[PDB]
Amino acid sequence: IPGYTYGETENRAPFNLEDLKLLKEAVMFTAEDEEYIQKAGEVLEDQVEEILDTWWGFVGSHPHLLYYFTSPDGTPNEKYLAAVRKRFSRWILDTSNRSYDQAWLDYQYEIGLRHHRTKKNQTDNVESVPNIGYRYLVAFIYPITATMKPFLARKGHTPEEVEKMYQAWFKATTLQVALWSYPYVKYGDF
Amino acid sequence: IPGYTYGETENRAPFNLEDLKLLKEAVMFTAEDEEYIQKAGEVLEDQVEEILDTWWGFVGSHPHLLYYFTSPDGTPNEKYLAAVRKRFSRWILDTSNRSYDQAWLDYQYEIGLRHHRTKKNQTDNVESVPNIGYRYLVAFIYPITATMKPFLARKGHTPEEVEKMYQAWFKATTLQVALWSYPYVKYGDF
Ligand code: HEM
Ligand code: HEM
Repeated sequence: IPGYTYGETENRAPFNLEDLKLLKEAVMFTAEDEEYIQKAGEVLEDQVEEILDTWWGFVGSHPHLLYYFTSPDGTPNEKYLAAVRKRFSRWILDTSNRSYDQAWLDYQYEIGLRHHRTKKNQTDNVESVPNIGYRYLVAFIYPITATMKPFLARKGHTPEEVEKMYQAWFKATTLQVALWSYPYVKYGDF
Repeated sequence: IPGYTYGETENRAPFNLEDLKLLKEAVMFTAEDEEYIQKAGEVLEDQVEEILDTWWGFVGSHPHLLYYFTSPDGTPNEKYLAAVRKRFSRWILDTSNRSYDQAWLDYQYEIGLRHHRTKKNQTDNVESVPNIGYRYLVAFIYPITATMKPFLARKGHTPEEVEKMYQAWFKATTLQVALWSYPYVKYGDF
């Protein structure tokens, strides 16, 4: 999966493992979500594609958001989308799967720098808009959560377990955006 | 309510009313939440204090978060807390109440600058830590949402209406943090 370089980013993350523990805490994330994030894997596992299709009907629907995949000529760069949709999809599983260790942190850095201007458009060697305004990375916490939910309601679990999955998911999407802001914030204020 | 200066901040917000409309959109916020945020008012209205008590048992519980109300001598500045807890509480209603107009935006700026170093500790003329790391303002989206919820389940409404209230609430807490990041982000990346 091209550009997907979890493990080998190898520039080193400006946040550490105490930083994470304390952010887990800000976000109410325990070991009790640890289990229940994993269980959302074996659930959302086989539906990834149908998920992407509901995702991309949100993005594709909104010109000022589709904006962010566009070539200078103001059309969607179709190469830029097929590529991301591969890595984004590996996100979903990674999230449910990787233990949140040093490696993990270094990609949470990576993935944030890719949204930023620092590394945007460089993974897929494409020419598009130079920065995604952080304001939207915060906003997508809502639609990355809400819309995952109907899909947790599926693989035949007890609605309580669905809640616990939902919530974990909400907690980890937030955690992630939270970290992503690193390259965005004025040095010293993160 | 001292320092509470909604309406008269009177420095002018670097985001506008198109910016808001488009962020509403990123956050799935429609006129259908408009109603249902209001209805959460007449619900959460009488329980504000019991809410603050569940809030402050989260904050009070966590030294690295209580951190942010502390005097230099590393104790909680009790004046700094009683004061904020008044304005924070006016937040809850404001949120349910104010139409999201120009005025509103200018306080969403205000309230973000107060978290920042730009205006932190100046409202209540107190001496405490100079900046709250943005990373935590993103993290508190989770606990500002989740924990509001049991309180929506109260004033005797049909669980569907409770969901619609919850969700609206989740959407508006996010919207707000999203904007708050303005003074935090490197000029040009918001
Ligand atoms: C919580 C919010 C978001 C999440 C969880 C998320 C998740 C992801 C992931 C996992 C990737 C692939 C990164 C990689 O594997 O290398 C990605 C890429 C991308 N997403 Fe996001 N994303 C979010 C916000 C946004 C927003 C708000 C937009 C605006 C349209 C956006 C547009 C893009 C773009 C342009 C890329 C490719 C960046 C590049 O490498 O040039 N994303 N996202
Ligand atoms: C979604 C997250 C948050 C929300 C919704 C929120 C809401 C509020 C509101 C409404 C106020 C009063 C502002 C005013 O009326 O002037 C306030 C003040 C304050 N909160 Fe937050 N807040 C959040 C994050 C945080 C975090 C993560 C901390 C860390 C402990 C924190 C600590 C404080 C402090 C120190 C003040 C007073 C700032 C000053 O004027 O010096 N807040 N918050």
